[PDB]
Amino acid sequence: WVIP
Amino acid sequence: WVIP
Amino acid sequence: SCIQFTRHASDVLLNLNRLRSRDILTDVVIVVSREQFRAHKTVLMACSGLFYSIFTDQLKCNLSVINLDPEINPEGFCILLDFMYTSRLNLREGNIMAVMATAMYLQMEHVVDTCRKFIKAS
Amino acid sequence: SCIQFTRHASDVLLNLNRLRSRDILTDVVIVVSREQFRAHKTVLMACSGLFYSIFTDQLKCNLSVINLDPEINPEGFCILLDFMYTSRLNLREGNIMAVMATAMYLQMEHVVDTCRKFIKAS
Ligand SMILES: O=C1Cc2cc(Nc3cc(Cl)ncc3Cl)ccc2N1
Ligand SMILES: O=C1Cc2cc(Nc3cc(Cl)ncc3Cl)ccc2N1
Ligand SMILES: [Cl-]
Ligand SMILES: [Cl-]
Repeated sequence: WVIP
Repeated sequence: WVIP
Repeated sequence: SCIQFTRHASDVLLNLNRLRSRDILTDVVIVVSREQFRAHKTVLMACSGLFYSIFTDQLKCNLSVINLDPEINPEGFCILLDFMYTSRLNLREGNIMAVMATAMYLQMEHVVDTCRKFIKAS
Repeated sequence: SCIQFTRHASDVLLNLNRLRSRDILTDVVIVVSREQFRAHKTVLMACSGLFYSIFTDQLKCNLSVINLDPEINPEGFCILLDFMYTSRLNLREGNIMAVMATAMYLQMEHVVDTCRKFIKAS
């Protein structure tokens, strides 16, 4: 999971 | 396009 | 010896979401309490262990309406349906419990994993 | 303020390809000369300008069989159908002309672009  |  | 187009899967998902927003080729209605959600069976199956089981069933594969368990929160479902079609999860303090419970029911293991991690941190 | 799961789109496409290999929820047959190819209309639309036009047409959207132009080579189509479901293009010296011509007909602009680049180099 990432910060888009 | 890339070499997978 | 194939070549690969990096953005292809993302572009396919973006177009499937555009079809969903325009209600094109949607073939099922998911009923969550009073709320109704139109979707593509194949996308639901690709994202959820529960929908995979439902639509591989010889009788259920032909249903145009699927009613979820009355304990399922429509907002939690809506957040998860948006994630299925975009890869983006709108996880907030006020919805995390409803999102985790809905992801557990829908069998969306990666969403369950991030919810457990975010709860543990707080 | 969403979070994003990097592998989600690729995982969705992988599962849609698994459904295709097992002939699950396929809703159309594409006829190319004597050859028949089963697929999901939504995946075809998401990948091809031609299938997007066909299946948004109020009459054609309901057809279970689509016949392609007799000039279309079944092998070129097969390579392109595999690319739609995997992001991987089996581009070879012996098939590049048939692949480019089929991609132009199907309106798959990124495939047309790589074929033109590979031809130019040789
Ligand atoms: O967390 C999850 C997500 C998920 C998706 C699917 N859907 C498929 C799986 C296979 Cl192997 N082939 C085809 C499909 Cl559509 C099943 C279980 C789960 N669990
Ligand atoms: O090279 C290409 C690939 C492609 C795909 C689609 N399919 C869509 C486009 C839009 Cl805007 N919304 C939904 C869909 Cl399914 C149309 C044209 C082209 N050209
Ligand atoms: Cl997931
Ligand atoms: Cl393309």
